[PDB]
Amino acid sequence: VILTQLNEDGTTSNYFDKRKLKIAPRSTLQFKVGPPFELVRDYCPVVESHTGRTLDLRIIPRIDRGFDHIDEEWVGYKRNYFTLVSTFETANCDLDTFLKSSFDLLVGRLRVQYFAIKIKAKNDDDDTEINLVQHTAKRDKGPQFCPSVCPLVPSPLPKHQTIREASNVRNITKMKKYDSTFYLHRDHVNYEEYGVDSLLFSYPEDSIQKVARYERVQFASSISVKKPSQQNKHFSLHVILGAVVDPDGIPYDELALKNGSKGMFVYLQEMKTPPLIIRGRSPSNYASSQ
DNA sequence: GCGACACAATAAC
DNA sequence: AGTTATTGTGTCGC
Repeated sequence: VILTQLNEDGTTSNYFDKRKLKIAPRSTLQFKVGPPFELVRDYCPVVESHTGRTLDLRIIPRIDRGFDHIDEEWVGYKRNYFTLVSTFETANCDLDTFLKSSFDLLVGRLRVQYFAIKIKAKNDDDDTEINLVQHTAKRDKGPQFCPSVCPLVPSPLPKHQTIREASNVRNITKMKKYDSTFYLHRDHVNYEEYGVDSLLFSYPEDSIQKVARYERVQFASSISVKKPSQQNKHFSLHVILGAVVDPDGIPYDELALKNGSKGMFVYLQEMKTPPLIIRGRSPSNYASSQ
């Protein structure tokens, strides 16, 4: 009924089929590590301004809620939240040096303003994009939005337990204790240590995330989860690391920039999950039906 | 099959 | 040692 796997940090992931077993909404059993991600490809090279050294980049993503491993499939529920977190790392550059440096795209050099992550959902069989929606904790009593592009600086990915612990914090004292895990406050650095051209100072806002945390995410309510044959559709979640540049023939999305003008999110690397099954609202997907 | 509202279990405090 | 928050899901009604 419950299959248990040990996570990297010693917590457990407890996989169960909601067709057979109903567990409380806030049970720790709802938190579990989802499918592993795989490299799709690398795109535009990034080099340091003077040294010319190529920046080695790696997305570090994890799903922490919403997916179960059931008979060799990864299964989510349309009605329910998932959590997808990601950082990135730069194997050949420590953070403190990285923030003081400047970087160009090798396309022919475009200056990188900042690094960012976005997520997408796709039909894994035909590459069609599928809309994602997010809620606040207030859900229907608050706004709905689509996942946004998240400026980030490189950081290790927090342990599964840390994401759990930080999922619904309001208390100021606890917020302070997790602050350094999730944010860099540029307004707190010594500005005298940085050149005008430094990467840190081309980030759009003073509060800079170290971790992209997409919580309370769902596939759009209008998604069809079955093919016409009644076979399950296969979906995939994608994480894309990009460099944002000033647009003043390679893969990129347009981006509503800080100063209002046109911006360019130039793809650097992309990872995705293996195929995912999503169970719809049908009564037969729930243990209540039995 | 979807938007909306309802209920209720365990976290958060 | 209480109250309020969050979220899986039951149900309504079109």
